[PDB]
Amino acid sequence: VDTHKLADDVLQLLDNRIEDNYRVCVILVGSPGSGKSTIAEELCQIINEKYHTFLSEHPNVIEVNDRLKPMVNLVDSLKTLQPNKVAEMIENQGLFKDHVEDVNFQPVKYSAEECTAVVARGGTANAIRIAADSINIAQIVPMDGFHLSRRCLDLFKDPQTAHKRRGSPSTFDSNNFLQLCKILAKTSLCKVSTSSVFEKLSKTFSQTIPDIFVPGFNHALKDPTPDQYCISKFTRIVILEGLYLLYDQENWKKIYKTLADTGALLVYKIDIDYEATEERVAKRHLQSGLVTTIAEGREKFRSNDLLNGRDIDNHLIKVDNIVHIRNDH
Ligand SMILES: [Hg+2]
Ligand SMILES: [Hg+2]
Ligand SMILES: [Hg+2]
Ligand SMILES: [Hg+2]
Repeated sequence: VDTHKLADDVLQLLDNRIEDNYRVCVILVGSPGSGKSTIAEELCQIINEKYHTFLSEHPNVIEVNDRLKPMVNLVDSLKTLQPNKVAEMIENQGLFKDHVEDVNFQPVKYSAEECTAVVARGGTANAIRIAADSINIAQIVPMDGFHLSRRCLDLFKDPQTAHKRRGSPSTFDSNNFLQLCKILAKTSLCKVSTSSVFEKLSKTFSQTIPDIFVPGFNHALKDPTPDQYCISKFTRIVILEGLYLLYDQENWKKIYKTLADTGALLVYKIDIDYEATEERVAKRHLQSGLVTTIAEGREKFRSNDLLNGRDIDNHLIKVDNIVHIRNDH
């Protein structure tokens, strides 16, 4: 895949929607070992570098507007987790014991300067937080930070599974990820003599957009960690990468439409080279200690449809704007 070409297409859409959308979103889907993480990172870096180069010769072009307007209310539609219930959750290690597997549990908010926390069935571990060369216009949102915590998985009606199948669609707080998408769509659909996309974006930043903090995944602690990625008023391009962003079940299915309805979405799905990916994933399992030999790793890859990508393909939502890309080496 030509990442510079991707960057060009992203900038083209942002420019086309400059007066209609505050930010553009990019969905990048791929099975384990497809390279979605790295592609997202490179795409992001390329865009920010181009912007920094632009600022070099347009030093004071940045302007923040809407100085006399109120902050966009992102979670007014959510019910407030009353103080008593907040304490209970915290007392219960930041979890909602009776809703860990409830995909219909609606996200709730509460005051955590003022900071608003938004949590769903995964509890505080997957909380989204909203506040009130240095300037980057692109940010990535890995789906990994929404992985349910290990302690959360211990509450599953069947603890044995969940852990054994950690990484399946049901082991992520899809409720809160969808909520992040609704928040992003709301910030995108806010009221927003040159042809330069960077010039246009530089003059249209808005003071009404709050900082949004999203969880990340700590590969060392084997659990999600708070505020690893910040999406601020300066973020005009959000690159979301993950396994289930185009999955046709439960809350995942609502992701595409939620972001597609902004009219500012680019969608990419990685088509893998089976052999190379099989080897890549087998090696990860070996390095991670999950298996004792590469052969055992290859076997797990072949027999687990969550690993070989068969599940993602079988459940790919039927839409006409998914651009399939290759990431061969
Ligand atoms: Hg995996
Ligand atoms: Hg759980
Ligand atoms: Hg808005
Ligand atoms: Hg920030």
